[PDB]
Amino acid sequence: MEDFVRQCFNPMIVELAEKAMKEYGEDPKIETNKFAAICTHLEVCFMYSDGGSKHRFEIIEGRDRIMAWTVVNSICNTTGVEKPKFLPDLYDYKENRFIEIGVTRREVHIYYLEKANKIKSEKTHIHIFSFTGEEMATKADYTLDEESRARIKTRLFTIRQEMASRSLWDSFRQSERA
Ligand SMILES: Cc1cn([C@H]2C[C@H](O)[C@@H](COP(=O)(O)O)O2)c(=O)[nH]c1=O
Ligand SMILES: [Mn+2]
Ligand SMILES: [Mn+2]
Repeated sequence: MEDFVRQCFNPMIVELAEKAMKEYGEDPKIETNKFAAICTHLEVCFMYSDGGSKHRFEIIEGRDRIMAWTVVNSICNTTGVEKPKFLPDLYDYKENRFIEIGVTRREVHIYYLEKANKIKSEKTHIHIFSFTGEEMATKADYTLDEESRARIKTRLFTIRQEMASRSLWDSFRQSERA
């Protein structure tokens, strides 16, 4: 699994993921499924941000904490949007709302409710993806065009397929907890 991550994700993504885990006191070489989940999530976030107009999205995930909240607070101050309690993943300039992205090894609906329950904030939009082609977004508003979405969904299947061809999928798939 460690070798899989290092081969399938780019070095920038792998460095951010390694850093995030170490910040929690976890070793990417040991909690290898979490390493892969974090990389996959980061990758999805970057793809989503590249999926509309140039400049449509501000990326929040992947920034250090200080720069993250600088972006968030600056956005809230300039748009008067409500200040979220937790850092979201992106801001959508066109819709004027924060986005929370989830990638799940379980099922799209359960993860959606878990995110909803954490968020509280009425405004932050939630969009969940799975590795089996499903998606789920607040008020069935999927934000991006279906071709952008299809590229994310396809990339996640392609990850799943690679993990399975290395016999990594079964363990990965059962590693996410409520
Ligand atoms: C906020 C947070 C996320 N994560 C992981 C869970 C997900 O795989 C990934 C992204 O989280 P997010 O979906 O809340 O943006 O980071 C942690 O391990 N610890 C944390 O404190
Ligand atoms: Mn995040
Ligand atoms: Mn997220």
